[PDB]
Amino acid sequence: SSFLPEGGCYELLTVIGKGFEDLMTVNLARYKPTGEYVTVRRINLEACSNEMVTFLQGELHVSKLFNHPNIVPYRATFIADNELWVVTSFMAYGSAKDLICTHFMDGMNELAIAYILQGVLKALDYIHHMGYVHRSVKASHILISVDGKVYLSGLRSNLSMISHGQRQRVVHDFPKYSVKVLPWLSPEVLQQNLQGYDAKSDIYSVGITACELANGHVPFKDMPATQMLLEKLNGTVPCLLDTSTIHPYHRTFSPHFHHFVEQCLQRNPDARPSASTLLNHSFFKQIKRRASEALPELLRPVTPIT
Amino acid sequence: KRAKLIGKYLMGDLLGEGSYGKVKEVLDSETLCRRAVKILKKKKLRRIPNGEANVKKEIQLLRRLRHKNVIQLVDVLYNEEKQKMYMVMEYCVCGMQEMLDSVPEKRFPVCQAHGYFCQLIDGLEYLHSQGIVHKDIKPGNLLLTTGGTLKISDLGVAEALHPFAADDTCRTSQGSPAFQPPEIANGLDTFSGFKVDIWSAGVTLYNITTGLYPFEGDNIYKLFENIGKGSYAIPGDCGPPLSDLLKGMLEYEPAKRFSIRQIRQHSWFRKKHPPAEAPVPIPPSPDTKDRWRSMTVVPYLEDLHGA
Amino acid sequence: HKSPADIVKNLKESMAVLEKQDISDKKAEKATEEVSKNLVAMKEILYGTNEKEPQTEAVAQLAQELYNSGLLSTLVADLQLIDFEGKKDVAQIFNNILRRQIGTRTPTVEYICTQQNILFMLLKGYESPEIALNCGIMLRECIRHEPLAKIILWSEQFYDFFRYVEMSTFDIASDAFATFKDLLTRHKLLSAEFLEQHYDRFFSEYEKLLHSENYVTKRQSLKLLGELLLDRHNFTIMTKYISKPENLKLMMNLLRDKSRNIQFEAFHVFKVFVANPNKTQPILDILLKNQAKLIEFLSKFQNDRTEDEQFNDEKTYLVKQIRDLKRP
Ligand SMILES: Nc1ncnc2c1ncn2[C@@H]1O[C@H](COP(=O)(O)OP(=O)(O)O)[C@@H](O)[C@H]1O
Repeated sequence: SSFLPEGGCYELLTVIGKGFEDLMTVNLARYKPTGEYVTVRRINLEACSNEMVTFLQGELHVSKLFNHPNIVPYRATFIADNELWVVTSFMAYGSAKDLICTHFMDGMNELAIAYILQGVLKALDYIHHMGYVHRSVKASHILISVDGKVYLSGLRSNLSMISHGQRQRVVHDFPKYSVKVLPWLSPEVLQQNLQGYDAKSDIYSVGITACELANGHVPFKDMPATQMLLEKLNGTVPCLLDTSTIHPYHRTFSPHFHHFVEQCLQRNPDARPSASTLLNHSFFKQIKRRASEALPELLRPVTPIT
Repeated sequence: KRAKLIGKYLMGDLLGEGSYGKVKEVLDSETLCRRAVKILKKKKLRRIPNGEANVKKEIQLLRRLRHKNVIQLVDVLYNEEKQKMYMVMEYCVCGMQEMLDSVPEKRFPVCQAHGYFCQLIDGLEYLHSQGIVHKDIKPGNLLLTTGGTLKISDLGVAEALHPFAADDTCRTSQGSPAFQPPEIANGLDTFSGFKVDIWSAGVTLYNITTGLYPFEGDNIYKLFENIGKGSYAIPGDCGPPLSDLLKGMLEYEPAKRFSIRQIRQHSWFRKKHPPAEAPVPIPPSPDTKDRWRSMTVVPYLEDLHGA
Repeated sequence: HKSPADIVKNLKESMAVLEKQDISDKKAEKATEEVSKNLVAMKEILYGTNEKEPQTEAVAQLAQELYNSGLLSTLVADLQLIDFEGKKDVAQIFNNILRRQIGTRTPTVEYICTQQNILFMLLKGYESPEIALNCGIMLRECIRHEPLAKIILWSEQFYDFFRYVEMSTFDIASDAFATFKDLLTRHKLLSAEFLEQHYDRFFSEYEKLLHSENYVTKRQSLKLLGELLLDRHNFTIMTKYISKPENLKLMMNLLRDKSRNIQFEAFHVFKVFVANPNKTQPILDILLKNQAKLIEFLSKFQNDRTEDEQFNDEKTYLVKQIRDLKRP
């Protein structure tokens, strides 16, 4: 289906989230020509500097270069009065963070985390093959549909490793507009020195996200950013909270999940496995049923938006 | 040893000293971005010829220039009680002179020298299109980022042309004596400003490729007597394509001396140069011997315990 | 293993099967798979692999057979027939061969100066949403070379950009504006020579962008006008543009726009009309008729913008210049 680039075709119904600096509003909407429900993301461009407007245009280039089952498809993009409007299909369970903040406050089940992280690593394996570094892999950027499909969505943050036609070994750009992302960034991104970073930096953010889905709170949550930088630089690695690691302590995760989170979060980037190597890891071999059969049942306490 | 906060910035250790004051590393405590700060004691500025006017001019220019090859000003902060000013700048790893001092022949391979010269000419064409004459082009005023991008830095000596003047005519002799053209050494009343920067970029290309200077003298008078004669030599290991470019730059009469157009059109500029030798690396940190030149802020974070 | 001459002949013939598709899908799927496989086989010759770098003899044979066969014209013409990942491979092949050098020569720029239709077929691709993003990537690499930028600027087809920067699909319209800005700003002497000889036609179209009902078209077009007028290569354009009473009447309307950004960009162009020595009498008649209104307005204009010291010097200089005007 094709969506018209005119502001009259969409009935905005309710607010489902906010983003960018504090400038983006995310709305559930109805597309009048068919009655299909969609997400509309709106940013007022009069609030944006010329650097911010240029940063928003880069997301629209990258979201056209990718076509993968586990990356969010963009349906339309247009200007209405002062506002940049972006349209997507609507993910009925919200983000993986919205589930934690509403129905899984003490952390998710290990099998539900396996289905989610397999879908995230399948999207990263495509993006890393295209010659890009995703930045901001976090539980807010993972979205779940009513039929249990998992989508990665942080595309504003992406950087190309291709320069003058050559794929570079490492890159040195410090991520712009990233204050809300600093806990999930790796030590070699924050160091800003002559080493640079590469695609192994996302394998750290998958380990931080795995801890966030399992524990229900992010590592380094209450810290000022300078204390969290100090703990990253002194080498403090976060891990799963269960009866082997120490009110909610009446559980264990499998040794496979403990080993997965320790293959991520390594200090040396070259010792981290690639996204295609992690999809072979023994943690995922507990998945037996189809994702679209299992995930809606693993989420049984939740009500999907319909 | 102990943390100090200046606005949102945490003070780190010394990166060097400039023409007007100390340069230090700083951390933005909100965004964790790594920066440099130039510290200007107002007590010292009024001891230097026009120093307070040069600092004011340098700030007014840096607020309105935006290019990939020119240094970026981030903030200006004041401390009127202690009589200090701080300019917060983009971080660069070292100057081009610190690399040249780090090898025994004091030169770069032709493949590496060509890669910096193309970035210098991209930055000069921007500055000239904006009407800025940078009177002090030399390896000491060219800075390298961690990504290997070159930045033209010290705008304090520069002159800005009036918007309605039809040509780049300049009056005033300024900047480093060893990089100035015969028009300055002969003490002329008027000269083309853009053709001064082509000479200083010519002495720069001669130096970084050859490891020598075209003109020398024991003091300013002997140096300007030797520049005023206009006569110099090019060594026998210098290739014919480069030797011709170093004669179109370094030309005695400003009308015969190359423009940016004739430099970009030259055979040595448009050729592709093979990596026939290993490039000169950015040298390790001078005190700690750290090869990556990592942040000095960690013992200051361990004093502050966050914030 | 297959040669470049085999791979060029394979891709030529499989494209010639896709060109018609009179036979049923059982042949079209095979032809589509052949086009995909041979585009990867070409890209492996140009970009190599991590254990086996590009070999200069294979690149020389491939680049010559792509001139001999006419296949560069065919892949650009028939780009709609190729699948999603294959269309990105055509852009990655094309840009690498366009950067080829033989000493000081660029032999692919020497090639495209005959069969110039490659440049116009890439420019036409903005009218086709399923290929516009790849055509835009290939076209921006062409205009890095001054002969190819010159063919586009000096053509009747250039004036299509005034439609492409106003399209309702914003990810295409903003890619068309990026290509439009690069043609006007990259080659300084070529752009100045064009803007003199085509002044009366170019500024008669450009005033329609300053009247646009799209906010982002209006905002980006007024930003670029200030950057074209302040550039010292354009001094003869600038002094002619500021000599026209219609151009001042527009800038005094844009100072009253509802957007703070449009007002602030208009001030930086309006400044240049009043700061001018040797004004023509139509400009003096306009400013003398508006003298009190301008002094009262400039005394109130964005006084909350207190962080900028040179903005306050320019406002002070303009209020003085408007007080110092002499009656006829
Ligand atoms: N298509 C969608 N379907 C459902 N929820 C969405 C969708 N897009 C965004 N959201 C919700 O909006 C929030 C903010 O969007 P996000 O893309 O994360 O903004 P930002 O990156 O600017 O911070 C998400 O974390 C999620 O709660």
